[PDB]
Amino acid sequence: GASSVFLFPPKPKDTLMISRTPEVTCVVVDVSQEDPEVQFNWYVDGVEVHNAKTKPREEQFNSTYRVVSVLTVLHQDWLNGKEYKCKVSNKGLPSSIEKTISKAKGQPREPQVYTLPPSQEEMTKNQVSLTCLVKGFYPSDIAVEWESNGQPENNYKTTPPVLDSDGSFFLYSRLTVDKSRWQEGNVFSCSVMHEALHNHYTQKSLSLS
Amino acid sequence: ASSVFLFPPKPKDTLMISRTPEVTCVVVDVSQEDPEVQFNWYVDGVEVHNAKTKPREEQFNSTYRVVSVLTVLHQDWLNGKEYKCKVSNKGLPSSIEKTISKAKGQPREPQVYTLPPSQEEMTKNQVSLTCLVKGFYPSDIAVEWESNGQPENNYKTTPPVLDSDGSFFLYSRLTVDKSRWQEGNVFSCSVMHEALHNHYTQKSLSL
Ligand SMILES: *[C@@H]1O[C@H](CO[C@@H]2O[C@@H](C)[C@@H](O)[C@@H](O)[C@@H]2O)[C@@H](O[C@@H]2O[C@H](CO)[C@@H](O[C@@H]3O[C@H](CO[C@H]4O[C@H](CO)[C@@H](O)[C@H](O)[C@@H]4O[C@@H]4O[C@H](CO)[C@@H](O[C@@H]5O[C@H](CO)[C@H](O)[C@H](O)[C@H]5O)[C@H](O)[C@H]4NC(C)=O)[C@@H](O)[C@H](O[C@H]4O[C@H](CO)[C@@H](O)[C@H](O)[C@@H]4O[C@@H]4O[C@H](CO)[C@@H](O)[C@H](O)[C@H]4NC(C)=O)[C@@H]3O)[C@H](O)[C@H]2NC(C)=O)[C@H](O)[C@H]1NC(C)=O
Ligand SMILES: *[C@@H]1O[C@H](CO[C@@H]2O[C@@H](C)[C@@H](O)[C@@H](O)[C@@H]2O)[C@@H](O[C@@H]2O[C@H](CO)[C@@H](O[C@@H]3O[C@H](CO[C@H]4O[C@H](CO)[C@@H](O)[C@H](O)[C@@H]4O[C@@H]4O[C@H](CO)[C@@H](O[C@@H]5O[C@H](CO)[C@H](O)[C@H](O)[C@H]5O)[C@H](O)[C@H]4NC(C)=O)[C@@H](O)[C@H](O[C@H]4O[C@H](CO)[C@@H](O)[C@H](O)[C@@H]4O[C@@H]4O[C@H](CO)[C@@H](O)[C@H](O)[C@H]4NC(C)=O)[C@@H]3O)[C@H](O)[C@H]2NC(C)=O)[C@H](O)[C@H]1NC(C)=O
Repeated sequence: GASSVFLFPPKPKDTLMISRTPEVTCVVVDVSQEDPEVQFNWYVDGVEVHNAKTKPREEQFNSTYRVVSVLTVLHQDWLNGKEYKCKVSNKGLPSSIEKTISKAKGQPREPQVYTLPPSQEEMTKNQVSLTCLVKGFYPSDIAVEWESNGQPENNYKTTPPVLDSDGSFFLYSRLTVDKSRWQEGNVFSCSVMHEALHNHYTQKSLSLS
Repeated sequence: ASSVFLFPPKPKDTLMISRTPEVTCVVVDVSQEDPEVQFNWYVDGVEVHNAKTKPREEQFNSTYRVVSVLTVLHQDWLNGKEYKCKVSNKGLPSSIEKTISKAKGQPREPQVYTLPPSQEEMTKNQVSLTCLVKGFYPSDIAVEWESNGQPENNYKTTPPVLDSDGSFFLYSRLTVDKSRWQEGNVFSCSVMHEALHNHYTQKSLSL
């Protein structure tokens, strides 16, 4: 049953800051009530590690169980491309299913980050859009946030990365703000976190001309 | 089971009275010895027989693929009728059904804005012209670029992204030589969507 194990990477922001906790997550679905205990062995570059935390089976609303195992990884190990392998078995049975994941391969490329004010036509509205164009980046793992006056501005949404013709990625993030706050000269800033940035972070600010 | 896919009509087809929208049922991983793949088609549960099915074509992995196309009425798709494909093999009992319809909900008009390149990008040989399309529902949309009446090809568009208010937005990025932008050429983003007048709007961008 190999189409029922899924292995997920850490969130981009978690791998870029050593104070955060990046985790690789091995999920087993379609677990039967007649299945003996689900068991996990984890390996980093083929060497077994023992710090994973496995949660008890959780029943889903389709008469199956789901079992999750979570492994904390060393930021540097993930970014250096180490391979993470989850081996799933049932207690007292011999067979197993194995899944592997690692960061995408290829030379990392630094994102270029541009901020764009609202279209003049949008200035007629009650709220305006501030746009952050992030391009030229590789791999696609990236985090984008906005702030103003120290505080996180959370009325924003960000597109998934999109693959460009030269093999790098781009995306846009759109922050929506009251026109009054923009008209008043408030400074807004787009922060971007990516492994190929110096100190893994950059920011670009934008305010009324 | 996972080997059948059912695709919606193209955004432009449902929106132009001159075009013909259709839904497309596709079956893959069809073994060489498999009996004839058959299709039954239903519109809101009612069987229809006007579909047109194409014979099995081999793929690089030595499996086969079969395709059935059903023409749909514009109003049927736009009114939210459900299209069901039922795939089976001649003389065998099982069947696999897939259904598709337009997302339900009050349609909402796309607000379309064009943005010039960032001043910081102006130092490069090529620059980015941006078209923001937001506030639209459902997500079916077509976005194109032109200059001086003529289609431009060097652009990429993000998929529609679900916004916190339940509508969608996207961005389209047209890459042009710095010299063409500085020459004062006029660029235009065009958007087709059901909640636009004439189903079409165009916004210009120039220096
Ligand atoms: C019974 O129910 C269960 C449970 O479902 C739930 O309950 C039922 C009752 C319904 O209510 C249902 O709606 C509920 O969701 C069913 O279980 C599901 O089983 C299917 C398979 O049958 C699984 O399908 C895969 O989904 C993957 C994506 O999963 C994520 O996204 C969906 C939403 O889009 C979420 O619902 C999932 O939970 C996953 O969400 C992610 O979860 C991660 C782990 O927790 C999160 O990461 C962690 O997050 C924490 C913070 O929270 C930390 O940050 C950690 O550091 C971090 O690790 C992550 O953030 C979160 N994301 C989101 C967006 O929420 C698909 O990737 C996968 O597709 C692959 O495989 C397909 C083949 O099946 C193939 O078609 C795809 O192309 C893709 O193939 C892969 O492609 C890549 C490259 O393209 C290759 O490299 C791969 O090799 C290749 N793999 C292949 C080919 O195998 C599947 O579609 C589904 O995930 C699972 N749901 C849950 C909740 O577990 C079950 O099926 C039901 N049984 C029945 C009906 O019989
Ligand atoms: C053997 O080979 C064959 C052939 O593949 C080719 O050869 C091999 C060797 C490879 O090199 C391969 O790269 C080659 O392409 C393999 O066949 C493939 O099989 C996989 C499954 O394993 C199929 O994957 C699904 O793809 C869906 C999208 O497919 C489209 O987009 C891809 C681009 O990546 C194209 O390749 C496809 O052709 C599809 O393209 C679309 O085609 C439509 C009709 O042909 C077009 O619409 C029509 O267009 C015409 C134009 O002439 C008219 O305008 C008509 O009016 C119009 O209707 C359409 O434009 C076109 N799109 C584009 C972009 O061009 C995925 O959607 C799908 O994912 C879903 O399903 C997964 C499993 O069920 C699931 O895990 C996913 O999460 C996802 O789930 C769905 O999600 C949506 C929303 O996200 C929900 O709405 C659904 O409910 C939900 N379903 C669920 C949950 O069940 C699949 O990943 C692949 O399409 C197929 N290729 C081809 C060419 O058919 C075969 O697998 C090989 N065998 C092996 C390896 O063993």
